[PDB]
Amino acid sequence: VRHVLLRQGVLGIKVKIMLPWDPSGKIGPKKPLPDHVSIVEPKDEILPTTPISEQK
Amino acid sequence: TEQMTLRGTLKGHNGWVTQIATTPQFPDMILSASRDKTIIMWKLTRDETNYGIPQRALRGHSHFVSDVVISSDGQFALSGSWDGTLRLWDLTTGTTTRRFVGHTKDVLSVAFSSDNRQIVSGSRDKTIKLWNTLGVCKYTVQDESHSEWVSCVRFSPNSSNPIIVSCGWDKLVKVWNLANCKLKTNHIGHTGYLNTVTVSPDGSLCASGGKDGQAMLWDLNEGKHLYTLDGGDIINALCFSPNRYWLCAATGPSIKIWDLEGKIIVDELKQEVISTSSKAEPPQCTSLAWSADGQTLFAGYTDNLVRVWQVTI
Repeated sequence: VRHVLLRQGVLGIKVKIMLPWDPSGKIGPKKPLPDHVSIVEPKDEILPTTPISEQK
Repeated sequence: TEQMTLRGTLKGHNGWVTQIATTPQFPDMILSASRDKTIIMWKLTRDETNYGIPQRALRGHSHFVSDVVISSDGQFALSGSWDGTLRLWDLTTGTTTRRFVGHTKDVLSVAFSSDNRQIVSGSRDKTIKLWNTLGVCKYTVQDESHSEWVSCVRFSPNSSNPIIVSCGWDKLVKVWNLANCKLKTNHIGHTGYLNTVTVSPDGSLCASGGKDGQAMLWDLNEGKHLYTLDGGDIINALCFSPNRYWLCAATGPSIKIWDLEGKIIVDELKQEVISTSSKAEPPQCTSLAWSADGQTLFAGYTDNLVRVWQVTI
């Protein structure tokens, strides 16, 4: 919030910015928004299966 | 004809019954771990008006007790709970002698050596851990281990060269040389996670089950896969026999007991059949244990009850 005086009275400036969640970085914050549940999806599971016991 | 009969029922718990363990030394004392954080040691009064009374409640644990096992002499018990800690009790007073700290997630299984010299524990960290009997970390299987929850770990009973075996949530049964703690062989199959694992008293077979509903028999000597039994609904705990060639399986509401000779079901232990007026009608079955006499089996359910089943002729 900043005042700026001109030839006729003062004006008031107000700036608000939202920081874009820098993870592990410092351009925004860490610790994302509370209502931000996020799900990961894996793979490499195969349905073709035959009971083979391979040794090592 | 060999048949099973409901002898009696034991009461005294407050949540699910998760494990039951008997020792061949004292044929009149039972251990029952439950979800009420306590471990009940029973006064097995063999009468028929009741069948047993809790003798002493081993207390002190901050969450569910997932596994318990009795020592070979009957003076100690080992326990593993859902706060990551293991506890070594004294069956005479209580007074946990040693807590085995070191884990980041819940402790699922626990097992005791043949001479009660090493300890093994599997957890949700995908870590198998070996311990000295004094409460220190001997060895950790960090990688080449399961990629998911290590649901159960067991020792082989053999004095001939030693195996430990572990099943996990990565649908794999992995087997280890106990001296070296490296892999011996893999075992693939079992579409779905794995709930249990067990070794026959002759130390030659591993009967593994899980979500799939099929119990698979693996050979500890040949390194192969013998055969499969479709257990029907789902497998919670598989236990071999002390003086027979059977295999007791805990299905959802029932217990399926196979004669392995011709691989045929002997019985279907179903409890009472009230018309449950909605939804899942029956209280499911969690654990089961064969008595060293080979005469009666104990079964722990999800409705706070422990039921007895006697072999009758």
